[PDB]
Amino acid sequence: EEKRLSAKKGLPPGTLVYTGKYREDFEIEVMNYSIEEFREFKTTDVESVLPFRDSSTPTWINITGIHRTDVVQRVGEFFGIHPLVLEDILNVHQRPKVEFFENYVFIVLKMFTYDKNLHELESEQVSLILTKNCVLMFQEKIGDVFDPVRERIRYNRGIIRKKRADYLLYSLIDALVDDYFVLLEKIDDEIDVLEEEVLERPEKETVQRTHQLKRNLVELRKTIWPLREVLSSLYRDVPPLIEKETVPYFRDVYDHTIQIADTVETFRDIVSGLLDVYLSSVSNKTNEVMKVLTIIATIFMPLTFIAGIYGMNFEYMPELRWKWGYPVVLAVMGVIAVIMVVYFKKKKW
Amino acid sequence: TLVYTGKYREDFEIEVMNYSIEEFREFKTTDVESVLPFRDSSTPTWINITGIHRTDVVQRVGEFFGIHPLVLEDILNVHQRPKVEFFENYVFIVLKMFTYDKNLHELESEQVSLILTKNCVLMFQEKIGDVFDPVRERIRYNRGIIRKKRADYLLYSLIDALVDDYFVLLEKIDDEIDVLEEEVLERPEKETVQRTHQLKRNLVELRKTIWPLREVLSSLYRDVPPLIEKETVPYFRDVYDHTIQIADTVETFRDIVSGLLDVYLSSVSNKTNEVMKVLTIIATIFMPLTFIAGIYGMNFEYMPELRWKWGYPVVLAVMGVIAVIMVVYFKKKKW
Amino acid sequence: HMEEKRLSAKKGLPPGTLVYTGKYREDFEIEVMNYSIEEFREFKTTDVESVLPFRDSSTPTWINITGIHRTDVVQRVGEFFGIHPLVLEDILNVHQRPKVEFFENYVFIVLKMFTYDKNLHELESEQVSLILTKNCVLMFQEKIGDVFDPVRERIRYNRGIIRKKRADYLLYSLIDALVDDYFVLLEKIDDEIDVLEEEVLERPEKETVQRTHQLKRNLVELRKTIWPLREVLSSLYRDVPPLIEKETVPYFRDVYDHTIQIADTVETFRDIVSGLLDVYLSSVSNKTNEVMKVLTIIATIFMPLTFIAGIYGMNFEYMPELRWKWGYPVVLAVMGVIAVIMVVYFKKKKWL
Amino acid sequence: LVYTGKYREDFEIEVMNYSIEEFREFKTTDVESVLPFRDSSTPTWINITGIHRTDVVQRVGEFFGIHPLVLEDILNVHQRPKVEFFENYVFIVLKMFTYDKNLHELESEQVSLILTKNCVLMFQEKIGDVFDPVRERIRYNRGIIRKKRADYLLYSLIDALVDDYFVLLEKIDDEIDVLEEEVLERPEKETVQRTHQLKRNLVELRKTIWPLREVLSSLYRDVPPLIEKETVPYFRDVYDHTIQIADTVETFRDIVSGLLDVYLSSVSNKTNEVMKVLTIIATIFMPLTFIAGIYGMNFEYMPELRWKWGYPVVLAVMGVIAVIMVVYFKKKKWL
Amino acid sequence: DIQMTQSPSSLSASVGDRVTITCRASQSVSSAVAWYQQKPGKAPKLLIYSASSLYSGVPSRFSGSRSGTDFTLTISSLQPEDFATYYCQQSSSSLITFGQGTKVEIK
Repeated sequence: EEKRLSAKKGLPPGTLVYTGKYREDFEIEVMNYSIEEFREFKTTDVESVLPFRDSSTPTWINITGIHRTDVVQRVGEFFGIHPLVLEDILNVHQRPKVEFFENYVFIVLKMFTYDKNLHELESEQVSLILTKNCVLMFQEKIGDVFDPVRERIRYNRGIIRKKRADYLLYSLIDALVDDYFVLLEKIDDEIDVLEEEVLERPEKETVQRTHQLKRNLVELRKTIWPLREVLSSLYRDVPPLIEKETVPYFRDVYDHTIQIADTVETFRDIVSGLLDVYLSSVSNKTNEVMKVLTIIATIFMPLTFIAGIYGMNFEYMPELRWKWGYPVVLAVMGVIAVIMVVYFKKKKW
Repeated sequence: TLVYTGKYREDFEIEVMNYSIEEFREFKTTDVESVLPFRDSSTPTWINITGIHRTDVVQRVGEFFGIHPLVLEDILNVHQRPKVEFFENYVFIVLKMFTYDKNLHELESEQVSLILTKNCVLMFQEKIGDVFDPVRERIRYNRGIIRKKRADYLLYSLIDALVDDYFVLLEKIDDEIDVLEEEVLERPEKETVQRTHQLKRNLVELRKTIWPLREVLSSLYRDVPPLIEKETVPYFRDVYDHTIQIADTVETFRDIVSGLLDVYLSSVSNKTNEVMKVLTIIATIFMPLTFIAGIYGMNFEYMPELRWKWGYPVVLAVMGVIAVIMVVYFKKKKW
Repeated sequence: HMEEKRLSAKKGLPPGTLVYTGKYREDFEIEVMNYSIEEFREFKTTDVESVLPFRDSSTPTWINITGIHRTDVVQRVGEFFGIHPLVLEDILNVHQRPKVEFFENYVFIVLKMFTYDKNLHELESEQVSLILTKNCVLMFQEKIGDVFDPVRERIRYNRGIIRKKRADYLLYSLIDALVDDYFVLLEKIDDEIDVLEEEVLERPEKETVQRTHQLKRNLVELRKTIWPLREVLSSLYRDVPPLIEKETVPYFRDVYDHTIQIADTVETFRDIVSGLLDVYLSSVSNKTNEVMKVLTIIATIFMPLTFIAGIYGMNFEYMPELRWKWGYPVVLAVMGVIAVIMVVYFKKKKWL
Repeated sequence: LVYTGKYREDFEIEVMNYSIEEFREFKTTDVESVLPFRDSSTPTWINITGIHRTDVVQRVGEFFGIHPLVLEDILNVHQRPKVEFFENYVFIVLKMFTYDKNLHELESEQVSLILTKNCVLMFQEKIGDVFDPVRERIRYNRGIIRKKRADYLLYSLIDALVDDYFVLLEKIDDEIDVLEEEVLERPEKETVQRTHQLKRNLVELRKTIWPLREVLSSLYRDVPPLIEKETVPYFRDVYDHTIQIADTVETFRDIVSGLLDVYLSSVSNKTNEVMKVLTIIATIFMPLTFIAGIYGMNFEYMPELRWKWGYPVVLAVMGVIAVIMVVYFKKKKWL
Repeated sequence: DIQMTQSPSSLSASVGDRVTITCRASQSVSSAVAWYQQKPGKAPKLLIYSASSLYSGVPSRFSGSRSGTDFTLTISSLQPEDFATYYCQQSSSSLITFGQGTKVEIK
């Protein structure tokens, strides 16, 4: 928003630094579509993409790989994007936000992918800029969620092909929310599996997985609340750039985000219940082990005491050669064992 | 190359019914060749195929009708959630029947497929016995308006009968939940724990089966498929609402059983006190007397106990005094 | 119900039937509070035709129907006031979350009143529905007892500015009273948390964990109810439907802030309850550890001595050991020194 | 009418009319003496303590033209802070919080503030308030308070309340320091209860800040006709003070959460340590005594009695067993 | 069709005694069981619906319970006006069926 770019320490002034971790790949896809035709174009040359700024027909530019700060700088300079917006584009450790300017709207969103057989939740920040007839979109790496919008434009399906760029911004945001729902389904399946495992067999892997799931759910909450806020901001007023015809769609997406937030809060509560269940189950197992150990200890320590009796080398044995002394002490053996077994059965151990 | 999934392969039977607004006829046969001319007829028909293990039969019908292979593996793949497939020539829907046994609580599920093709509906069952008998009864006895409509109404009748069986399943599970809660509250036992766990697992399976089915019905009615006539949209809408009811009941039932589990598992406390006090007092009583009995096992030429008179009564009295002192000191520490 | 707003289809009912869903079928009463700048009137009747003519009354009026098990009264009011049948189904549907729907001629809101019960650690909600149409506010209740007595007192005694303003101000006042009673409910929950904390920290009884768990479930249900209430208030403040007149719109900001406060307080209460559970478990573990102290010290002072006794209590030959002179006092001093050393080691360990 | 105050023993009436030209203070409980002060052009600050006698408050409200419902709200005790604006007066209700040493109890004290034209009326539940510096400054003729109107008096009283909050926060800071020293030095049940009392009191302070924020925000945003300027920057400063109070309370909450985590960790560590020492000595010495018991046979014909001087061999085996048991602990990182 | 067998067909008891009437359905009816009291020659009166909820205006002595497909009606303390025939109804389906009636007579 401000003209002056932020001044970091240890960096030469006026520098822009990519913040994330992905540097493998870079590619620019352009999908220019009109009422009667479309075009597709995948290159790594920024110059062939720049003239699409002033095209009357809507344009979709997808620049994947923002570690190339030079490409981001060139696109921002040509499109008139302020330097601070570019800094926010390159900053990854940033919660979702929406910013309104005179000639464009800048939206920061976040994707998510869940990995099977290795439960880790990963995030990737995508930025969208709606300028004039174009929708710039910046991505960290190959792999996104907007394939359905691509196919809809390719096959002239729906009302997307006959509308302006704001409907394209809608399509992308709704696809992102849809894959949020997909992620929630994956997480719910994992929660069911974890529930069965913890309730059936308490192990260290169980608490490891459950705590990782808890951290992931907290991260999801922290990501999903500002996204609801920014969709609210997109459908409340949005004066300059977004037409009044497209606001019911943004309202629909806002409702979807409300549902997602409710679901993630339910998941948090369920996971807390799972942690309590694990603690109770482990306490019960330790109690059972103590029951067993105490049973044998209580039925054998007095036995060792009576074995120590008649085990002392004293001159005067009362039953020094009494007949059936071993049978009578074994009878006392059996009687004591039986009576302690009966007594412990009274308390239902 | 199609691989089967169903564990059992005991039986295999094929039947088909051709009904029209004027006349009616039903056919039963074993050979796969007899069902070929039935599709050529304009009147809607209904081929019932029990047993998908006969892979040559399914391959033949798939190649004759014009069905993509992936549908064939999906029909062969029993272990899959219900879903709908929209293709330019046919719609492919897979559902899941359910059987619940009383006095032995298990939940068994049998996959069922449904392919709607122009003026014919194809279904591939897994075994004998199903829940579509009322549809056949209505076909035979001229009940309802099914004959006056095309194959879309037949698909509607099949799905509606399956949802009705789901309602019956919910009734049985209602009885199970009632008796289970009453027994758990009246007397908590391990068998009740097993019953609660099994019921929770059964409800989880029910949810995993029913929640996609609601989306399937939503796709059947809301998307306005080209094959499904506009006249049958309200009927699919009604089945969608019935699925809404089933889902709501399933969620309520899982909430009830989860509450039961939590209430049962709340209390574990008393053991850590009682059994541990018992162990500590027993050990502290019997270790010192054992030590006093074992110190005399020392082997030496000379030892004072040899000369002392009544050494055994003396050591027994000392051990008894020590035990009395320890037990009295135990009352100071309580427990 | 969002898709085209049609009447849903059940299975055990004829197609068009509206069914009351709750459990309260005891009392039925219709209460009207019609007021103006100077004059006001009120009456209680069990006849709905005595409140039907008030639809066209110019002055603000407040029709309050208590007891919705009488589906006939609800259907008659809906037919006379032009209410959509799905709205009536939602009115009679109790197992629901608070919602707001804006129609071209009226505004439909669903809210909840809780009543925490002492000595019976559970809270019960009652659904109240509001329809703000033209110059009348329709209120539907399940049973006798509500939180809107201050609004009645304000109307009767000409307090505030309620008499001057129109029906939308009455709707604002009703929602304000409901959220204030939410604050009162939170205060009662805080008192229960105080009692539970005293029980946990003083005597770790058997039922204290059950009370913690049921209080946690109560907070969970409260959160599940309050979040949609915040949604409703944000929608009322921000979507500014035509029936609100844009002059009462700032009055909803206070209520929105109040719902935000209530949600934050519910979160803090949940955290407090979880911390109480943690303290209780720590106390139980500390008791078991106090038992561990005695058991471990007895074992660690007795086992090695009996081990030495067992080593010496053995029968071999051809070795100048075992049978000795004055060796028994030597071993006596040996385990005496061992016991003294173990006691000294315990002194370092700071217990016994 | 109905009054539910906690304290009923004390009752005192104060009137303090101040002006630059002269100063005046009034004492005693003459109910009729307070009425004529409403006609004075110079600002006056009537302070009333003790509401258990409803007759005096009823009379003063009736003579001042206050609504009976406002008087009933004054009589209430468990009332959240609120501001109500009327054509002739404004009703302010707030909380006064006092903290006593040697007891970790947070106490509430409701105070009401109403100003009309130039007369300001207080309502105290109990004797004692934090407005003593304000009245002392009035007596000493310091600041611009005597040259302003009653709105500045209301601002001064609210500022004094905020300063009292500040004093309470540094007292709780010292409390937190002491209990942190105790918990890192010596943990006990009393320290647990005292830290958790801090936690609950901090939650209470957080709860009470928000209505104060709301009432202040309304006060400096609604620009009432009764409060005619010369109040916006001062109320904004009080708002900023409230923000800082909230931040300090949040920091204290983090501190006490850390303390409670520390105590739980200490308990777990002690349990682990005692179990560790018991298990180590058990596993190192019980097997050795088992072997000794095995070799404690008294057989007349013992083939293992003589095995090429097996005595040192057996003790070497015992030493090796002890060493390997200790090493196995070291291998899996026990000590 | 669901058929419900009501037992005992007739049991005699005096005032102040707890009297229990049971009624078991062959098929599964979830909870839609209603209990009716009919004195001779008059129209039946509703006592309990939903197998546990007593109708408004009914004395608190009457109470109902359910355990699976088994439904019971109990009167905590009989009165001279509680000697009539009690019926058991299921309304789970559209085809409503009744019980057989258990006449309570003073003894």
